[PDB]
Amino acid sequence: SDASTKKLSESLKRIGDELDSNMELQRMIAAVDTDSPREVFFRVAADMFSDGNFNWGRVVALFYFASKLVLKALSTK
Amino acid sequence: ASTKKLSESLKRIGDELDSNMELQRMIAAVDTDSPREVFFRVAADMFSDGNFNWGRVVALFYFASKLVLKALST
Repeated sequence: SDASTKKLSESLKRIGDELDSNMELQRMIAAVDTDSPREVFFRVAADMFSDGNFNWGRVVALFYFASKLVLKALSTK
Repeated sequence: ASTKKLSESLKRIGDELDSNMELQRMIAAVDTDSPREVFFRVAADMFSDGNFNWGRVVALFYFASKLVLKALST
């Protein structure tokens, strides 16, 4: 069990670090300024299906981006 | 960068993850018939180098739900 279990947790580590250090994500988190809230969320979520190529990568990318931004806004208000 | 550019960016970053990890096979090779145990094993192997960050949390929470999903089928 243990070598397969380590491969996975290493991989899980690489994924979180990649998201934490991705500069495109950090750029996008530093520049998004709209008035339509849940609206833009639904917009961005639909394009992730619109091509029919929905996959776990896109889920975690949008969840990370959505929740990082929720916490940064909560940082103030 | 706007809603199309945002969309474009997450799709690209998400397909890079999908094409470069092979995550589903890796979740599959651990003992899915014993989720609590592997989960605690995996959360500790992760947070073992001291570098906790929001990225890893999202990764574990994805894995957790995939794990209980796949647990509910053996």
